[PDB]
Amino acid sequence: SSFKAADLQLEMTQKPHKKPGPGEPLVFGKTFTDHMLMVEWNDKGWGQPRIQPFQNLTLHPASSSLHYSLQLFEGMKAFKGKDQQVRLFRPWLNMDRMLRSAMRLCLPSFDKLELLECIRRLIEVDKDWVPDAAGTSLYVRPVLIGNEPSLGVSQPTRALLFVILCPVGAYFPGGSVTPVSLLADPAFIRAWVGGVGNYKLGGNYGPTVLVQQEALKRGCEQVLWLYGPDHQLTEVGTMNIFVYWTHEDGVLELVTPPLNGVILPGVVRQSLLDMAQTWGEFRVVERTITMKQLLRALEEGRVREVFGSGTACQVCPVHRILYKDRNLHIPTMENGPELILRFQKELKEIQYGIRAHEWMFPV
Amino acid sequence: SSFKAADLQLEMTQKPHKKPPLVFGKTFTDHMLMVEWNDKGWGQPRIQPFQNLTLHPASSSLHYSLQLFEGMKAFKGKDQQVRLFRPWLNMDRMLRSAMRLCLPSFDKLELLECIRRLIEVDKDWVPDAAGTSLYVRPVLIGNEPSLGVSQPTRALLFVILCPVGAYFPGGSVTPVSLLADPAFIRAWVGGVGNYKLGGNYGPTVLVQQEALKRGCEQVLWLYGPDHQLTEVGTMNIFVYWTHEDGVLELVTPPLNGVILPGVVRQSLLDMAQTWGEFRVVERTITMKQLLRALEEGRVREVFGSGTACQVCPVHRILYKDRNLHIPTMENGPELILRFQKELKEIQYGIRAHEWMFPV
Ligand SMILES: Cc1c(C(=O)Nc2ccccc2CC(=O)O)sc2nc[nH]c(=O)c12
Ligand SMILES: Cc1c(C(=O)Nc2ccccc2CC(=O)O)sc2nc[nH]c(=O)c12
Ligand SMILES: *Cc1c(COP(=O)(O)O)cnc(C)c1O
Ligand SMILES: *Cc1c(COP(=O)(O)O)cnc(C)c1O
Ligand SMILES: [Cl-]
Ligand SMILES: [Cl-]
Ligand SMILES: [Cl-]
Ligand SMILES: [Cl-]
Repeated sequence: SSFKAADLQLEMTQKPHKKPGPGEPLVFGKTFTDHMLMVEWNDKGWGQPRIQPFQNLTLHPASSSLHYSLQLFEGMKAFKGKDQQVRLFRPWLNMDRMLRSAMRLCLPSFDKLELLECIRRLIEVDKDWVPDAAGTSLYVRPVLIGNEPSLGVSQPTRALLFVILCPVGAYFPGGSVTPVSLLADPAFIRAWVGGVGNYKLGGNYGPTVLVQQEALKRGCEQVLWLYGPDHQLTEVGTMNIFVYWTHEDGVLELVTPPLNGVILPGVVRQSLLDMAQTWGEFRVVERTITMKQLLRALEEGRVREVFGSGTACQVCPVHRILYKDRNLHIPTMENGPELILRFQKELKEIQYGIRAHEWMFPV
Repeated sequence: SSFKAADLQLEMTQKPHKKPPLVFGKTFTDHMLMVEWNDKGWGQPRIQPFQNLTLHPASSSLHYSLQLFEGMKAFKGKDQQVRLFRPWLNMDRMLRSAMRLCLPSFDKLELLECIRRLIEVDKDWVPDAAGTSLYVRPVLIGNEPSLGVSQPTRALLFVILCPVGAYFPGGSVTPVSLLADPAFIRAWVGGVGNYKLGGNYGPTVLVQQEALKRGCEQVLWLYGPDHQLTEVGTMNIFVYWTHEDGVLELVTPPLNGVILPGVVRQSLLDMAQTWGEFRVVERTITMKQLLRALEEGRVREVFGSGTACQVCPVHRILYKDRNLHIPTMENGPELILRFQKELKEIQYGIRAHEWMFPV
């Protein structure tokens, strides 16, 4: 059985460090809060969870986390409203995803609600680290790793679950959408049907570093991940992809690829579908999108906006795709971008507690 | 640039562990190699007592799988002399893996010499009973304390050693049965299956469990709509058969992106080519080709190759819920035994060979 929040052990720090100031620009992900969550698993089950001072991990050099990538992570944001209340965005969905990732790598199960409560308690302890300036947030990074001291390629009998926290400044410095250019080269494949691209596993990210460098060398900012003989658009970098257009049947539509194995089921992605479906103003579908369809829609002036979704920026416009040595101008910014702006506005209102919503989990 | 073996620092253990049954991969020797890389380049390499790693919780090795490894064996002959099998090839492969993950390059011969010195320090750990060896596990990991999905500015290269028992205890070769289900995919063209990266292995644990549930020891990894045979577990696959053109041949899949280029694999090709007794070819092999050849009695032996076992016969493949009998063992298995014997004689120093690197 799972670790329990009722069993939480707490150790407050004695060497708190300076919090970064809002005036200094932060590169993402290098500054951490004072405490962390740690829980250890062995064949007899989970130990008691603990909130402890941020500190190093001590791992056996044969730890399967480091040899066979028995590792997975999550990523979600907590937001502090003007009322000073801290709230997590739809964290239940992150817990569901984390558990699915754990089962895929034969890592131990845990109770999703017990972990969520332990994370709440951690953020509570480090509440002062949650910034409240516009467009700022606290990024929460749960990790589960195998930790068997053995070179056998096997299900581990030991594991570690920890959570660390990282305050974040504004993704769009200035407070306004900045479009990105994408390299679409079918030679690079992020994930395959039957593979593990639909789980947030460490192994899906390391191989992308070189491909992202290649995008930069070709004058693009991010990678448009193509899949199959028909060059399906799957994801943009570490963002889910959305296209807002009049479809071939003449109907105004928001489409994003379906969860058929090569798509990471984004929490923001699900939220944009939920939100747009609720409005009931245009068709909202999950369907494959091909480069042939995009090329045709662009030539016929049917595309309004293309954008990525994710925790990192919420919604990110795309203005250009480099495909088969040709630049495709995507007219997103010449169309408002109305839908992008609307999503950003309504997400912000929910996230910073301007309007109450069941999507927000209060800390 | 590179760390230099000339700068190697040695610190001997003050708490030596009692030496050695042996389940693979759980027993380690007294010392390890460690080298750190940061913005000032590579530090000096050190041999230190076996000990835990201390890693920042944001270390990119644990979040984005910036990790790769190697595996090679040292063997102790009757002359008590220890020798590594074709280690230059492992160094070449390690460097290819490092470049693929944007990890720092190093000089292959400098690493090789540091590894030689490590094994030398722990030489009494190398067993000398029949079929036994010392397994050498170099690892290179990213070590940036950042959640950015980026090329690291810090890294760690370490090497640990395991004594290993006989793969076929008692000497008799025993075949493996395979589950062949196209639902499972190990790697894809445009992926990273041809590098020895940690990320390729974690995902196979659940698949292997499913094979065992279906009463099979290992996974036959199929690829493409034509069900190309790619690998057997973590072994390269060979088929010894009379081909459709009437010619007796040894075939293994080509290095087209989904095949990890094994050192033993390359060695079997080299050895068979040297014999000049039958055709040796790298060619795609499909399940339909295999089924036809089996129906027509053209298959002699099917086997996997790898550092773990050198060679391992296959006698059964479960495909589309049907058991395919592979007549490997009924055929000796003559070729498998021949490869096994020659490799053994080379590895334990019974016959001189440039493939062996003395420690
Ligand atoms: C969260 C985040 C970044 C990131 O790399 N995230 C990430 C990491 C691994 C896999 C997927 C993702 C995608 C995701 O968080 O949406 S870069 C970044 N820049 C500014 N502000 C942010 O909040 C931020
Ligand atoms: C080396 C080894 C094993 C292993 O799992 N190795 C391995 C690990 C990760 C990727 C590929 C491989 C394949 C390879 O070493 O040939 S299991 C095993 N059992 C008995 N004796 C051994 O020497 C042995
Ligand atoms: C994390 C991630 C996303 C976005 O998921 P959110 O839950 O919306 O932050 C999209 N694609 C990939 C490949 C990812 O790793
Ligand atoms: C390590 C490995 C092999 C065998 O390589 P050798 O260098 O012969 O030990 C084969 N296939 C895969 C997938 C591997 O990881
Ligand atoms: Cl899914
Ligand atoms: Cl060689
Ligand atoms: Cl190759
Ligand atoms: Cl062996």
